[PDB]
Amino acid sequence: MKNIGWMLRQRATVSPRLQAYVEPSTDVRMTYAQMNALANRCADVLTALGIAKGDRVALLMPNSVEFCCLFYGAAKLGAVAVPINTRLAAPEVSFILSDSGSKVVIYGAPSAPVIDAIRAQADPPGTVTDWIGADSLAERLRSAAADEPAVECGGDDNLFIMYTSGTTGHPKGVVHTHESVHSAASSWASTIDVRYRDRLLLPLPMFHVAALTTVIFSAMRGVTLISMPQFDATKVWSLIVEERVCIGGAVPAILNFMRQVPEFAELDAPDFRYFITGGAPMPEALIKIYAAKNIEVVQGYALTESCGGGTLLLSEDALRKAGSAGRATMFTDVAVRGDDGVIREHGEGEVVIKSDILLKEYWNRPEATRDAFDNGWFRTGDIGEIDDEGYLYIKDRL
Ligand SMILES: CCCCCCCCCCC[C@@H](O)NS(=O)(=O)OC[C@H]1O[C@@H](n2cnc3c(N)ncnc32)[C@H](O)[C@@H]1O
Repeated sequence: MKNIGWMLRQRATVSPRLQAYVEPSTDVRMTYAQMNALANRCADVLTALGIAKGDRVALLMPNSVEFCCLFYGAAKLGAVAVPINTRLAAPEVSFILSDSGSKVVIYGAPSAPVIDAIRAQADPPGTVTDWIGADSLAERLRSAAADEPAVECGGDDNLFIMYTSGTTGHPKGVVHTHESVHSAASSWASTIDVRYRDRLLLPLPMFHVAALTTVIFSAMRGVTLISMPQFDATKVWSLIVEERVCIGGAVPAILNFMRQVPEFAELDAPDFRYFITGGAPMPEALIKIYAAKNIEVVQGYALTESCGGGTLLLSEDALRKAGSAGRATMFTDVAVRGDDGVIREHGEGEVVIKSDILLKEYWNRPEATRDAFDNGWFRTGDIGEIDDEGYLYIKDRL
């Protein structure tokens, strides 16, 4: 069986001295050997905190090496990580904590006021036994052992619970296993043009499924993650050039706001090849602007339930199929479910997905889980059309 945590170790075996995590703003630089060593300390810390295989560990903190190492460490233990959106208010964070039955919460200094509010409320999440802030994590990690854990786990064992974007009415925990995450990161590494030793810019919050899949897929391919904790458009370009970024993740808005700053006018980053985007189509204009600087753009379509995987639109078809979500990526099949309940490869209907990247279930939501599955196919709830060329077009929501 595959184990996301073991994979980090294996990467540290293959490329021990390869730069794995680069964070300028904080001057935090680490090789894969060091990152894997930090995860082991993280695993030791969690164990002493009473975390056992299956147990949930909440992570409320800014992007950081600690975040990645904590879930990687959790992965080696068979524990389940619950990364939480840091823009969330106390009552919502509290909801996620009790719904997930998290027993340990690791939080950053910026989230202290949120953790304090929850702890002062009437009826705080009963399952939480420890609230570990930045200071305590530092203290604990310092006396932590760096030994490699020895726990047979992985495969279909839970690894993460990602709660569906804020609200739409039904906030649910999306549970992914080592296999579904492995398959997703595998899908990405096999679909987009990623290369060993490439340097990739991650400006997205690490609680986001796409971002999570990015740090994991980076370890799998042996990519140097370039971290920009809090996106800042006044520094993003110099980071791209000074750190010799080859690939960058972003949303259409960011890119449109980025080709505006002064630094853009005469940008000269030889190493930078393309941006990956999703969540909204890319305006033919915004594309051409970037095509100008010889910068390519790949656009994808995915959900939390698909672990950030799904369809993708290669640059070459950006204008030819502008307004399209692309085609199915490696290791994943996409089609449409009619009103007759019949699934077809072409035509309009509800976009359905069949791949190993799919969630195991909705955390403690039996009915929702069974209603999202139809003979192996996951119903996205999105209406769309697939043309004879096999390109997907996202319409309204079912
Ligand atoms: C192999 C590499 C794959 C790279 C995939 C990058 C995906 C970036 C977006 C991730 C979205 C994922 O996080 N799910 S979600 O919780 O954010 O929301 C999912 C919903 O967002 C919408 N929705 C996502 N992408 C789109 C879209 N490209 N075009 C119209 N709509 C969309 C659609 O309603 C979908 O059901």
